[PDB]
Amino acid sequence: KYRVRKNVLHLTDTEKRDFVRTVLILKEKGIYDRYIAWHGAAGKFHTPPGSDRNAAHMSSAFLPWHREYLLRFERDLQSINPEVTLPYWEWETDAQMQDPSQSQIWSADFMGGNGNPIKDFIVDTGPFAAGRWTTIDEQGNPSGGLKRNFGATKEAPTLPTRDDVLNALKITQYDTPPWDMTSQNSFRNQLEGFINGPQLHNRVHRWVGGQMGVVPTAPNDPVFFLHHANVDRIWAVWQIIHRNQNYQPMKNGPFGQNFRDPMYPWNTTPEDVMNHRKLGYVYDIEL
Amino acid sequence: KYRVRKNVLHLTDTEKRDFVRTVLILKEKGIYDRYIAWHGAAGKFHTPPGSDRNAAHMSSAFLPWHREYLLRFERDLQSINPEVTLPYWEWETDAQMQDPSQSQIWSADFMGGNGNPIKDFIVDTGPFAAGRWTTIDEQGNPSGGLKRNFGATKEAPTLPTRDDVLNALKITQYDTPPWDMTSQNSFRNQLEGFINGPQLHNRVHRWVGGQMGVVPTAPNDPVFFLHHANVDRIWAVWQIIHRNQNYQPMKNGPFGQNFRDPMYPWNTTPEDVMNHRKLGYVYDIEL
Ligand SMILES: O=C(c1ccc([N+](=O)[O-])cc1[N+](=O)[O-])N1CCN(Cc2ccc(F)cc2)CC1
Ligand SMILES: [Cu+2]
Ligand SMILES: [Cu+2]
Ligand SMILES: [Cu+2]
Ligand SMILES: [Cu+2]
Repeated sequence: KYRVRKNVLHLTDTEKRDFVRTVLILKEKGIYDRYIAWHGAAGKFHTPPGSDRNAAHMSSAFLPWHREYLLRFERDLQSINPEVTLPYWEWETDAQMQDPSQSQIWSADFMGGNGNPIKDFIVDTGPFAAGRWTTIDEQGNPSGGLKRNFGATKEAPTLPTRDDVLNALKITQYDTPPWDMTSQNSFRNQLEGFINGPQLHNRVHRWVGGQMGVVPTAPNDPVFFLHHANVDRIWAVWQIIHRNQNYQPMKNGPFGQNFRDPMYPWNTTPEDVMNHRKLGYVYDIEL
Repeated sequence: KYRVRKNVLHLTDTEKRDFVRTVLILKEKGIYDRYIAWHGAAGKFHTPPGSDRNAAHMSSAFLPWHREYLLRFERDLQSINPEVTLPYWEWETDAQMQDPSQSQIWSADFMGGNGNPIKDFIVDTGPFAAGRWTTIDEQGNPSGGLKRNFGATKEAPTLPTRDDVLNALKITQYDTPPWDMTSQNSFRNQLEGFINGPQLHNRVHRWVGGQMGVVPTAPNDPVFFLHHANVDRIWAVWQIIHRNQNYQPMKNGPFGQNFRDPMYPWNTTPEDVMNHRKLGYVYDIEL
């Protein structure tokens, strides 16, 4: 509750400079690659084997998994600089624009801009451009740099709207059986974006394009953490609103999806991260 | 120093039966799959990206990684049954036999025998035969059944001998630059088996064949843990003989390979597992 997580647009020049630097330091030390691998490993860990659910996606563990994912990442950031916290990308407001690519987040001093159509949509601006930022493929091998391609998809030509977020907050149940892609009246599945998908979370990924468009390689783009910090923020809001609601399933769900099951690749359970304030951080809007 | 890890041949019928049962329970609960996944994930985590080294193999972290791997596995076993400890397969003694496939470890009450050449070398004996034991492929997706094919390879027609083990114990340096499969005068690289390979560890894998012949799917066969318990024992013996020696490199090696680097996919460092007795276990021969 002492660490404040701010909106990217509400950041100071010095703050944006310290975050980027810290990320570059984590990358240089080899720590950043662990998060790309963790995410890719979880996406291939099905619960149970044979089903389309995995440890991190298309299931109830989606939200607590990524919350633990961000928590570990933020702790690594502060090991370098204790004053640095993980910002979030409030994409629902950027959607109000006719061209979200003009947002301050895509400036050369933070995340960098859109991909270059002359270089197969390779990002050539910002601190994460090809030449300063190395990317790895689905196999853990070097891939030749970051790619982006804003709204060039038919399924996701736009970013999710504030109404879309608000409509998701209307849901009462955290999740519903069979705890997967087809869960109805489920806040989790709604926020993830499979209900008339791609929506919300899934839509943001498809909108950015490049590595962000594919599960095993999405964390290659630093904006991935800013995006999921917003998803985590939206979840935290839901938990505040429906304070009487709790996680599901509590039991009788697939192993790795229940309230007290370890989340691969970790031993962390959804219960351990159910209360974000207990984790030692808070979002600016809560103040 | 209280948990004793015994030789498979020195196990009682009741012991061999309780170990198998505990493994089957871990499989049913979905915990076993986490170890297959952990092992596969580490094999694709290169240190650094681009090199042929990975977090668990072909590098200095090879021995401490698998020790942590076995340690975690053993603790999960005891969560089910506190009387169960991880046995080890003294294959160097089985090599003295005139038919290693007739060893008691391959009996129907423990691991089961060789595969069936009429069923594509599927294993049809023991508690881990097709129909009672499900396996997954390199992608984390379900496969047919456990397979074995003893010494049908030209590179590894035999099991490694005591002479090979002793010769490996003669090495003074734990590891040498460039810390990989080509490292010379290295105990790690020697025990792993890249020196005039396949030898020792690598040879055992290729000798067993089937899933054990391929790294990402090797843990599908329960004998994987018995095999690596012997490897951990040999290392423990080496550490006992060479008590003044330590891990290498201490620093300036690839990230994930140094003495105090976290070993993907965990936060555990080689130092955390450098002393097997401090971990709370001991091998029977140390008594
Ligand atoms: O575009 C989609 C989408 C849309 C529809 C379906 N579907 O119906 O199967 C499946 C997917 N998908 O890729 O999972 N997505 C965008 C990419 N994204 C990858 C991703 C998601 C969450 C992360 F933290 C990291 C990466 C995952 C979801
Ligand atoms: Cu994800
Ligand atoms: Cu995502
Ligand atoms: Cu291994
Ligand atoms: Cu091995």
